[PDB]
Amino acid sequence: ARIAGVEIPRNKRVDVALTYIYGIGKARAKEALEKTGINPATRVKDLTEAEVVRLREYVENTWKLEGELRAEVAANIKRLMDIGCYRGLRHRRGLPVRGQRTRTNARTRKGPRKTVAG
Amino acid sequence: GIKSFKHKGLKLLFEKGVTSGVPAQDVDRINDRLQAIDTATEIGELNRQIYKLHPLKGDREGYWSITVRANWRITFQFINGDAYILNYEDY
Amino acid sequence: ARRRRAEVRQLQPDLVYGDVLVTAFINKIMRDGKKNLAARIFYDACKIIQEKTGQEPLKVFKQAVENVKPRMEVRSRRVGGANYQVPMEVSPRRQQSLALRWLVQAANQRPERRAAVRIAHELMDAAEGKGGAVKKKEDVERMAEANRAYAHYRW
Amino acid sequence: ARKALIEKAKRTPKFKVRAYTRCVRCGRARSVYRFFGLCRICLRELAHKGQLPGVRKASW
Amino acid sequence: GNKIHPIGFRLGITRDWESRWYAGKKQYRHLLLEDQRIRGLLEKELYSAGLARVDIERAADNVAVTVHVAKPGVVIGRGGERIRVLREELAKLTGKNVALNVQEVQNPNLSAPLVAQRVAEQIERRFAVRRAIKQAVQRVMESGAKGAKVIVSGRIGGAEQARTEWAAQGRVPLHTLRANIDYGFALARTTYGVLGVKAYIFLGEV
Amino acid sequence: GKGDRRTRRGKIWRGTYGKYRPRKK
RNA sequence: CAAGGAGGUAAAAAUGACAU
RNA sequence: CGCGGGGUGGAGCAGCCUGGUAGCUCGUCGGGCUCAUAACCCGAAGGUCGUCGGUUCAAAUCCGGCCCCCGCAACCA
RNA sequence: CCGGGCACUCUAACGGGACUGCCCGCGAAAGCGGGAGGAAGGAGGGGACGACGUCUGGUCAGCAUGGCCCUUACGGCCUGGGCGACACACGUGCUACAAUGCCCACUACAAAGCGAUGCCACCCGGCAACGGGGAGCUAAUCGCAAAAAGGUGGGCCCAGUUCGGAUUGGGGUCUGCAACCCGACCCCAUGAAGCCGGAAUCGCUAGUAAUCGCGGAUCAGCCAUGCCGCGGUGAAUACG
Ligand SMILES: [Mg+2]
Ligand SMILES: [Mg+2]
Ligand SMILES: [Mg+2]
Ligand SMILES: [Mg+2]
Ligand SMILES: [Mg+2]
Ligand SMILES: [Mg+2]
Ligand SMILES: [Mg+2]
Ligand SMILES: [Mg+2]
Ligand SMILES: [Mg+2]
Ligand SMILES: [Mg+2]
Ligand SMILES: [Mg+2]
Ligand SMILES: [Mg+2]
Ligand SMILES: [Mg+2]
Ligand SMILES: [Mg+2]
Ligand SMILES: [Zn+2]
Repeated sequence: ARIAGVEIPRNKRVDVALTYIYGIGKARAKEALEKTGINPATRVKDLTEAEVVRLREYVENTWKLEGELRAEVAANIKRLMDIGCYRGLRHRRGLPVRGQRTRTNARTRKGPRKTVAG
Repeated sequence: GIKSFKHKGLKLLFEKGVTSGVPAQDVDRINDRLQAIDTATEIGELNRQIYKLHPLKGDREGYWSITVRANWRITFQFINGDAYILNYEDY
Repeated sequence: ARRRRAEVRQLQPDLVYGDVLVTAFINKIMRDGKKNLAARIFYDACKIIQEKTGQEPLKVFKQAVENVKPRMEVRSRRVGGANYQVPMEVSPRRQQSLALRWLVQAANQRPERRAAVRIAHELMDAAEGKGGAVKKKEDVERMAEANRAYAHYRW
Repeated sequence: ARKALIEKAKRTPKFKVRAYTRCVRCGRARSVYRFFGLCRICLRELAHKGQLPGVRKASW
Repeated sequence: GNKIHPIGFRLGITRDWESRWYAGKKQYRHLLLEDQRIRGLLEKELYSAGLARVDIERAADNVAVTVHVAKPGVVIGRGGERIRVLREELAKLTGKNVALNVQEVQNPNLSAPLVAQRVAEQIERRFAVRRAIKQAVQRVMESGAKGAKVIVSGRIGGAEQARTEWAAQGRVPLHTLRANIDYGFALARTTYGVLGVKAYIFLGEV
Repeated sequence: GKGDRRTRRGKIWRGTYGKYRPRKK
């Protein structure tokens, strides 16, 4: 069911199916279905349409999620555009933000190795 | 022209005149050698008898070695009128 | 230089069976030193044997080992920078070890989901002479078969 | 910087976190045991001397 | 080479301590520093006595200090000085019961610290070291010893080349625990550097 | 998941406690 | 029982370093 | 200056004729092996196809103009 | 827990206990093989212990020290920066790629050590880190700690997935004068690479390898996945 921006997860437990949304994770998941009052271990296969409506209405509202909060997150990094701080430059150069070790490692932001040789 | 240092003491003696990285009695010695390696336009100029010049062998191939005093050497790579990796080391 | 001929290690007999063999098999099942999980899996699979066949697992397991026994194996030896492969006989100690090892390995090679059903099935297949371990056994005997040429180098 | 540096180690004023341990027999700042007030080097010396009450070789 | 200090190697069985007091934390550190400063202050103005040991015992403000010496010539009869303010100058940073005793080490030729110290004096007298070693060993061996061994290392007789002079008569088993082996050491200060003298003295045990 | 800060197992490994591993009872 | 006199002989594997 | 052939990674060579894929050995760069160097093993990168135009949907390739390189020819007086 | 008792367990202090002494066989002897003998054996299992010497090994940055040099400075104080930099290369590791596995709940079983300028029971606020209280403990008394792998129950169902946790946004806490450069945790959201590793290369022969957690030093805090220890479960194989 097209809950937020997504619909994908069929026969696979609503507490888990919920996770498949940028903004839900695991904590907001069971938090949303206990506050909406729905059984977590259900089929996800389009069960009681009412439960699905209530779920959708609560989840999609309340807190920001999916493409909207991706925009906000990207905009929070755009904050350090202008004449920003040190943390912005780390987002500029493509290097780790939290001042860690970059002599080795840091491949998750630098990307795969390039090898200079000399 | 000297272009890069590997030894910090050597680096400081030639750049700032900081002598506290080398032996005190080898200050003048090391200086005249470095200036010679700086002025040298080819390895053939670093050939005075008092230098005992020679290229190194094995893994140190591509390097050269003039003699300061006793068992002490200034090693470097000379290429296209310039020396690189100026080191001060045991024989 | 093996001054001592390294005496054969002896085991503790299991529960309910008294085997001088089953525990050796449970040991191969054992990973990270968890004999509890290891023994459980085997006895679990023993319960599984009872279902698909009306046979006592003490024979099903016994015969399976007997069918996955290498009569002769290939041995790489001397002269020519160790160039030859003399087909040697296999000691009862080594047939023992290879049988159980190949069983467990082939068992975890199977596409099944639970460790017990893999063990049970691989044992039933091996008892018949069908298991992937039996493949391994028959394969090792092919190698030993093709090298009868310089077998007379022996030793 | 060694003599004026074993001065500060006992001087200990100005912010409580700027104060640090320091071997007394030597002037070592590293591996200084709080129990003896000595570096691992000095401690070994005196332990072999016998000048360390109760301190004895460990074999087990 | 690499060999463990034959004193520390015993400590428990054979060869007892040299500073025998008990304390828990918050006290050990302070009392050990004071203890060591006593050893440091004594060694200075008491070297002419040549002290084999400096035993120390405590019992809450009691601080007993036993100074072993070959010849206690620097004590000189009660109020003849060399003890009065001398054993009283300790309590200028202590203020506790400065009970200073003096022992008479009978044979100095059987006291390892004294042997090595006599040798180290001779190095600074510009003596021939190899001959000095030989004599000192025999001198120790002459006074009833079961085994002896003296070692001077480095810069022997000046001359640019660190050497190591070696001599040892009788029996010196360092590996054995029931050993009763006395170990001494001394720094010889020379106008050309510093060299160390080891001295091993051995007697029976069981 | 010895390195995940959202498990009783990762909280053990890290040492610290929390929501995913309460200080007993 | 204890050996002398006879004959087939390893491979594919090179180099050397920085004052006496 | 008269004919014929040729310019393609750092080196030497294919691929052109039957337009749409540029491939080979060496070298270079990374990693192994060894105390170390060579040899050896694993793994990479690297080419405006001489140049200026033309044809074509598309040019290393087909057509012209120059520019070098190599080879033949230059005889009868 | 009390009365009372201390024979069991434990605590730590000295002792007893095998020396192939006893039997068979081999041998000239040393010794070897085998057997009842007992908890134990033919150095029982581990430590501490490292010959003469070798490497012009290491170490003047722990310390001592010869010689050279520096002295309105090569010394001294301070604030700030830096040792944490990153196109890359190597070592030692930690965490994984999952179902003999992961998550949640319940429920057991250790040793060795550390603490009243601290360890902090039990309550109270808090999703939690943690904060307020506040008892006991100069500690085989009180506290750090519930050991964890295990067991029971339940849920995922093999798909980069409830595997995996990197990276990044946001919100907090604690130490600290202060954590931007550079601290550790906590909570929400992101959820990357990895589906088991080329040429090569390492460790271990019995409580061992493998796997699991615990303690301590340094320490205001901590970049510790390190080092030094503790015990839990516990293989495989050795022809040669
Ligand atoms: Mg950094
Ligand atoms: Mg310190
Ligand atoms: Mg050659
Ligand atoms: Mg290469
Ligand atoms: Mg090579
Ligand atoms: Mg004519
Ligand atoms: Mg003609
Ligand atoms: Mg011994
Ligand atoms: Mg040297
Ligand atoms: Mg010094
Ligand atoms: Mg560093
Ligand atoms: Mg992928
Ligand atoms: Mg998979
Ligand atoms: Mg071994
Ligand atoms: Zn010190």
